[PDB]
Amino acid sequence: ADILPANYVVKDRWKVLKKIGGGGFGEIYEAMDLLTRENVALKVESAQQPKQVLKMEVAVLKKLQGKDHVCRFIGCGRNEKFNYVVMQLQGRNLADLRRSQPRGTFTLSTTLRLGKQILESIEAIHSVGFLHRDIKPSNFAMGRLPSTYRKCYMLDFGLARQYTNTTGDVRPPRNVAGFRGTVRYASVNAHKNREMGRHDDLWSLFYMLVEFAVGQLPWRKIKDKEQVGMIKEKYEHRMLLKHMPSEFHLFLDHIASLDYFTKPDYQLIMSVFENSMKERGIAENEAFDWEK
Ligand SMILES: COC(=O)c1cc(Nc2ncnc3[nH]ccc23)ccc1Br
Repeated sequence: ADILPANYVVKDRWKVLKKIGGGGFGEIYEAMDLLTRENVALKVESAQQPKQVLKMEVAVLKKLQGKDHVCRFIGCGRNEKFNYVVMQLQGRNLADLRRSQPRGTFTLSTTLRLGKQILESIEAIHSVGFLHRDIKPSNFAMGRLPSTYRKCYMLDFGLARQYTNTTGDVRPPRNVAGFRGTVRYASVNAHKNREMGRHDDLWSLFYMLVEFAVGQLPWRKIKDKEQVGMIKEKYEHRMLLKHMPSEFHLFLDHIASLDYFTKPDYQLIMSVFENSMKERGIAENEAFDWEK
């Protein structure tokens, strides 16, 4: 059963309309804001749940206000039954949009333009001293307004972790860290139980764009964490570039050379996407595949 029934009113302000998803770490609802009249997104987690992600969600979301590709923060609170975060509601997510494609693939035009936007998201979260650690298509969605439908947003921050400390320096990595995020888009370092860094969020971006353009990843059907890790360790990553723009070699070589300590060259990755667009006559004003 759902944590919240339909028509439930959170803090005499947010009326639950329907459940829109969730799964692991909690549930997400569409709610009507009775004070603003705006349809909002409401994230709730049981107060008797062992892992409490919503405190992190709020901290990162607050830090990212003013930045592009982030939901506006509406409110938050906690009671004896559940914890909640209220934020700007968006349109369809990228995993849903990709699955709705005829061949489950996007065009290089959509792939490259989403890549630019997701990369700007990653750069922004890293700029406030946090790692995302759960970069996947279902964590990104297009806007639902006429002024936002072409903009891509980073939806969740539950598995995020501060990599900087109080003084603005990079904190020492732990000798071991428990696996965080999706199994499909996790880097080989995450599979090895190593402390995740900025480069690991760029590995997830790399895998996601290959899946966008090709429609699948070699380890698509394998659910076992260890088995996927062995495939990724053994798999010659150059093979993933077979149907990708040629500048993607530069992207793969860059991330493969990084570690926890080294700041990524975000501009190098951006130039890969920009050159892959200009060399194909791809315009920034083009329509996305779902608009076709
Ligand atoms: C893992 O994420 C999902 O599966 C999922 C997430 C959302 N999340 C959102 N959907 C729409 N607007 C949102 N704002 C903040 C979060 C959010 C909605 C539906 C699914 Br189906």
